[PDB]
Amino acid sequence: GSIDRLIDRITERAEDSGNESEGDQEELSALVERGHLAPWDVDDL
Repeated sequence: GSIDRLIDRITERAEDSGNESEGDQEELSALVERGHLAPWDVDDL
């Protein structure tokens, strides 16, 4: 997902702290780019 993770940088603002603040777009995107739904926890990478 070269383009999938691309958003990660566009939404990084979320994982930059957690996600519960701007998790509007990634709400579904993070579901694609990421399957662990733990971009902040990153406990599955």
